[PDB]
Amino acid sequence: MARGPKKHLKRVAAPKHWMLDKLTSVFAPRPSTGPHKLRECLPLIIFLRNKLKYALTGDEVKKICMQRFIKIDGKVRADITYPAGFMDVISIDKTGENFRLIYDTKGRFAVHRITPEEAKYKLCKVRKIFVGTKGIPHLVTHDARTIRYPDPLIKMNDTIQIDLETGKITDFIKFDTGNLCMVTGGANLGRIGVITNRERHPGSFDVVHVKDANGNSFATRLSNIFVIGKGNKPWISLPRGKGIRLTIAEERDKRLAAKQSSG
Amino acid sequence: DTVTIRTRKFMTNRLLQRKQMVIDVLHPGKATVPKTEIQEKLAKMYKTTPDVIFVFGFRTHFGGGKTTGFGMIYDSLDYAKKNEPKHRLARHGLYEKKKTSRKQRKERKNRMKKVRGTAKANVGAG
Amino acid sequence: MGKCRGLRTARKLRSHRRDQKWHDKQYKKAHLGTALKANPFGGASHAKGIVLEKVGVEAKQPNSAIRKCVRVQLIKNGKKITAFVPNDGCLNFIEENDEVLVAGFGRKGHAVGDIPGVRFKVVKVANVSLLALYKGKKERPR
Amino acid sequence: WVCRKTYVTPRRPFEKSRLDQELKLIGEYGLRNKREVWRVKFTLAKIRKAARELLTLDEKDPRRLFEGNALLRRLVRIGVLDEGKMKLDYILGLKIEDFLERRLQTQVFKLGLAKSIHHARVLIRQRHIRVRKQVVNIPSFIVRLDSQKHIDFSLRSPYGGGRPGRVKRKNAKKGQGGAGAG
Amino acid sequence: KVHGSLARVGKVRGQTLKVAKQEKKKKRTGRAKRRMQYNRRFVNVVPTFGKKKGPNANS
RNA sequence: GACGACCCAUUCGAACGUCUGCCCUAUCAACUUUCGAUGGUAGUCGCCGUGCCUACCAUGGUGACCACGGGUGACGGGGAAUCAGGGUUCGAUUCCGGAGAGGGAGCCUGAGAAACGGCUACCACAUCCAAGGAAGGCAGCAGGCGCGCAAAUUACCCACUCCCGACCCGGGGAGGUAGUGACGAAAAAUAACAAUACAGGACUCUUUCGAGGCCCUGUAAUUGGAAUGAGUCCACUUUAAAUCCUUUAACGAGGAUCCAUUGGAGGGCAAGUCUGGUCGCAGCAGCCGCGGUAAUUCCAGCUCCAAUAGCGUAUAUUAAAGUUGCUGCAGUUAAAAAGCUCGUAGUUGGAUCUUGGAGGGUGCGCCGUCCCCGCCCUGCCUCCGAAGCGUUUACUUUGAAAAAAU
Repeated sequence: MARGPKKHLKRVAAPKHWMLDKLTSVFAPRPSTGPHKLRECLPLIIFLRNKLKYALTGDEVKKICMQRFIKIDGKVRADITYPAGFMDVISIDKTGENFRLIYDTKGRFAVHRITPEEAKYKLCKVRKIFVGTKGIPHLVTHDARTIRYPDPLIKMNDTIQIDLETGKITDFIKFDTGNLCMVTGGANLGRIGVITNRERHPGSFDVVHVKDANGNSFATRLSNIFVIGKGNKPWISLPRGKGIRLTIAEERDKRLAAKQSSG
Repeated sequence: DTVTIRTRKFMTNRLLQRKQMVIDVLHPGKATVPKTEIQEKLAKMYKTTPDVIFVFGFRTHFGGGKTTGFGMIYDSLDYAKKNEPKHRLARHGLYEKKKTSRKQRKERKNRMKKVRGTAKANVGAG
Repeated sequence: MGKCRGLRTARKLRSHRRDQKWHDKQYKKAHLGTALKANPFGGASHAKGIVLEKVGVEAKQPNSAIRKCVRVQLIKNGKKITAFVPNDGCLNFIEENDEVLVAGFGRKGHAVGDIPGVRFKVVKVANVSLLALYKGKKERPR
Repeated sequence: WVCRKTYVTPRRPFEKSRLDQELKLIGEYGLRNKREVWRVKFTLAKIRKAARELLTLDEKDPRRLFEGNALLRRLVRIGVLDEGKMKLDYILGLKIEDFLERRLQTQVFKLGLAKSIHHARVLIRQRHIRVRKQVVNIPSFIVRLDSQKHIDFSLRSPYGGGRPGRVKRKNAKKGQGGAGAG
Repeated sequence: KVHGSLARVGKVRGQTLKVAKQEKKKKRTGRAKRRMQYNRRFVNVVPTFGKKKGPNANS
């Protein structure tokens, strides 16, 4: 300990949702410092060699990266343990694949190919909205991108379509009763749904009652709610499953029925 | 007794210049098969040639007559020679290289540390 | 029922129990750390010492025999202890100034049988196992 | 590196009545030791305990439904259990033979291809038995339902074909060197 | 209260005329031996209702 | 095609601050401050809060709801073991948080250290010396001494897993890899099938004698064909390279083996109403008890039992133990109601304030049976939302927040 920043991760003390095995070694990658908090991220190495199967070694993951093969949000990233995350793009070119890091209904970064457009833009949730220096205002998104001069409607918890080459917000969505939502943490991590209610507490802690396209209702902390568009009208790709969440029995019913017969 | 080399789970992996797949080798009833026989035999299914089809892993199963492994076949012999683990290239008659075995070298370096800069001095001393 | 029954009265019940636990001998022994403090063996299971002398001890009635123990100074704490030497003629095998591995009876610290004030038994000499010695698997090395 | 024990000994140790019972089981069931039985008395007690818990739960109770049905389906795949059973109320009223009956050893008897729970175990432990592409030497196995049909001698053990036997082949060359020539 | 002697220590062990080991058979490997036990005990083992009998009897 | 900088945010953090939960002890009952104990007020200090420190000024703060003091086979937790249920005990130790690197104290650098594979003093230890000097800290990896009941190689590699650096390229006793390894856990070999040969029992036939007969087990007699790795071994696999496993040509099972053990056989307690020997001797025996001349307890064999690649023994502790008793103890006489009453804390407290008809789950062959629900035979006010907004709670109920391993 106690004099400085930790540089190692004991594997096992890594986040479950990477789904690294128990045996293999002692240490997991441990996310570099970056645009996404370490728990809530997906080090490229895990993406290249743990989800996509392009790499075997970590030696290979590096060999891939140094080529420049891979861009995150458009701008070649060359670090093994780069902390990619929710709403990130990731583009492997000489292979033609665009993927958006967005959740399972398990709560696992999903392998989700997106079109060669779309790859252009990402939706960021506003975290803070700011009068910076010289009297300029700025918004700050989840992914740690600061955009100056935003339009005055935009308020904390709203979301915001960023261009991506250029930065540049190219509109927005208000947080209001009835907006489509993505759940980014906690028990309900991955469930998508409309809203219904925000219960408000002074001092601390606002809950958001969500209802899914199945009249399934649930709550989380406001911190955990991300706005992604208008009911039935997401502003991004959703992964197969539309973040639905099915009981372990329903889940069994689908698994045996779709196959050992049903094509 | 004929064999049969079967390549399961294929991936075309451009960003490392090679097609990577499992190798499933039936040998019905004896055991086995040479790594060299396997690379020769594969070389002719993927239209590639031996020296681009590295092969590794491998464990004959339980009781006899099968062996599952893993193979790679590289699009440029250059691309292999560079994407390549070095120990892999060494294994067949194209790569070999220097040993030590390691503590002789560490000892050399620690001897060198004593001596102010120069150090080349320490090289002539080792 | 000798014991309040109020929803509140956790503290009285909890504490009344703490007070009576003492009478338990196993409990008290453990809390007073007696095994560390009084006992010849440390609070360990076995203990090795040097043989001072060989005793023929006078088995209690209604039994009648000469028992055959050694007196041993435990190296660990110089404590003086007498230990039984089991089986037929096995004294034979331990000599004065010997060394020996001693162990409890299996009585909880309470002497065994007719054998009076002896609470331990020899197990090894020749570092070498009375059993292996008695059988003649192994010898009185030297 | 996690590990667990697979058997449990009985509280008590000398109850003629229990000992006889176990011996009859070893005999019918070409078993090797008491542990061999104890291992199953243990397997069963946990199943029964699993069952009993479940049976105390409300029916329809997502926890009772989801895990009850699973325990049953698992118990049926192995033939251990049957449908009306195939509810929890019936596993409660079940027993050890029902498991013991599914091991290799007794099957290789049960269709001629051994004629002894005996013969069976030495056959199995000696590599002359595949469960369809795979030799299985574990007289201890547990033959799954739709796997019952695929059990047969192996591709090379002699029956199963393949020359003779390191001892049969000795005998062929046993009538060869002397009685043929010098 | 101790005084006394040991002269006699080991008197019976040393007076007990040694016996051969003799010999004979191997008894059987694991499960096979269990099998012989089960047939001798239970198959064998038919028993009579003789009001019982024994395992290590003479005449 | 080959890094700096200012300021802000970010990320990894840091440092402090909230509560609520900790072992034993009263043969520890009052404690804490003139070397600040508790508070005011202002400053100095610190990254910053703060008696941190200092002045002045108050005289506080804590305690039977166990403070204070002392003790400790106390690092704390996730966890582990023991399974009715309740519980009972452990936790140094693969993770998290905290602490230290001979003992003590100080400090430099740097964003981060009060760092010891930095330094510096003393203190305790040890070393070299040509005797003036000079250099050191395995609670890092191996190894060694001492200690003990007790614990492995002075071995190989950065290929895996990851880390660091100027770094794809180097470096890593992190870590992997082999060796030792009955903590302990999994799989489970040391021999299967006929035949004669026989030894036998339910079945049938017969008045009986007697004979047949199915199911077979032994038990020899050897046969007779039928078998597999344990070893050994071309080849090949494993992998950084090897080993072993998992792979196999050539070999490898007639018993005298390719040879299974460790405790028990009087009771509890499974198994000698033995044979030789001894004669309350040697020994056995947790306990009860055996042995003093027909010893089923000994000492040996023979024989048999039990657990079985394991088994005995000692010991901490747990279960058993409703012998610590919540659940769920006893106290007239068995171990145990104070001689009696008052009585504070604590505990404990009377009655009495609102009253069929269909919707949805799974069984049985369009019919119904059996739950569950708003009903029949109850937030006010502000003036649908919003807001006002709560009389306090405990309780219980429904959510979120809830490390992974386990």
